[PDB]
Amino acid sequence: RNELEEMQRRADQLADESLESTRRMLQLVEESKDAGIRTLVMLDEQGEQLDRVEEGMNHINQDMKEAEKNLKDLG
Amino acid sequence: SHMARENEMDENLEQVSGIIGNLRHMALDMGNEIDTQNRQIDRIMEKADSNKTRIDEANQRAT
Amino acid sequence: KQALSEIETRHSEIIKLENSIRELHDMFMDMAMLVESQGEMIDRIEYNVEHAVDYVERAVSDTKKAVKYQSKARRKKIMIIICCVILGIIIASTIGGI
Amino acid sequence: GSHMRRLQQTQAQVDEVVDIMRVNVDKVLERDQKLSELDDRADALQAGASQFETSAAKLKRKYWWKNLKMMIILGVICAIILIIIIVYFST
Ligand SMILES: NCC(=O)NCC(=O)NCC(=O)O
Ligand SMILES: NCC(=O)NCC(=O)NCC(=O)O
Repeated sequence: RNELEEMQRRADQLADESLESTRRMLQLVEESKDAGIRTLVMLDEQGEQLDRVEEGMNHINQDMKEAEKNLKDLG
Repeated sequence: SHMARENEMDENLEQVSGIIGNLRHMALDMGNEIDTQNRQIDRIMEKADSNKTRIDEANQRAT
Repeated sequence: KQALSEIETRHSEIIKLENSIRELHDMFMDMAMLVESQGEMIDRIEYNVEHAVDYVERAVSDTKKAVKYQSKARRKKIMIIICCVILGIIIASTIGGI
Repeated sequence: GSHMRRLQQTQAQVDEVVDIMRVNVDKVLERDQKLSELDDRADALQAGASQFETSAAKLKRKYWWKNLKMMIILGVICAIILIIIIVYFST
């Protein structure tokens, strides 16, 4: 029964190869989750940075509106 | 053994499925967020265009 | 021969899954890469603005002072003239006395 | 047997998340342009603010100076009026 032996040897071969790519998948997906969270946290920190930058233009706008008032009192 | 080999590669393949469940969830927020940050920057550049016009004008009136 | 035909079918697709997962892995890896790369470009924007705000804030107070001093010097210019009107009156009050 | 729906399900999920991330990179790719354009106006503002900064400090010194001269001149002219008011009143 070598006919079936080499047909069931290359069948227990496909067995490990599949559980191995299942080990590998599990990892690639794990990293994708880490790398994903890092991205989400960054956007959260940079989200605040832009929040600050917007307060900036607001402040600047109110001030330039004042320095406007002033330079009018200077002809 | 190999009957457990399957039983294991199926048990953790199960995880793959679930974590991919998270990934989608996440990618949806990661998008809806950048959809707001690209909205912010578009606005900020408008306010910051008003202020360079506000300053270029005032800075040339001092002369 | 039957059990084999149904395994070569699973194995075949289980890899179609893996190769499609790596693709999703990079989508997530390159994501964190671009967001980290833009993160520093934001620090300069924030920097230059928090400076631009500082500058304008200083510049605005100065103007406020400039108008104050002007309004001071304006009052004095008047006092002075008043005094000179007084002197002209004095000078004319002598020449007006032979 | 369910070991084929599981693949038709999990693979369905993945395709979807990848279809999502294609879009998400297009949104990040724009955030790079929108963001790169703002880095320019941020620098092209701290500059004009540092310029108007100096132009404001100048007008301040100019009128503090202008003010100073007045007080001095007032000082002398008021001293004069004083001298006079004294000689024609000191017996
Ligand atoms: N009101 C006076 C003022 O705002 N600053 C006075 C000052 O610190 N001047 C610095 C200098 O004389 O160089
Ligand atoms: N011009 C006001 C004056 O009487 N002296 C000028 C002066 O001391 N300036 C300095 C300051 O205002 O602190």
